[PDB]
Amino acid sequence: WCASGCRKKRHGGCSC
Repeated sequence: WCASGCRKKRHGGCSC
């Protein structure tokens, strides 16, 4: 789960 339903990444962050 990421902010604003963003996409997860290998680094662990979220892509928006």
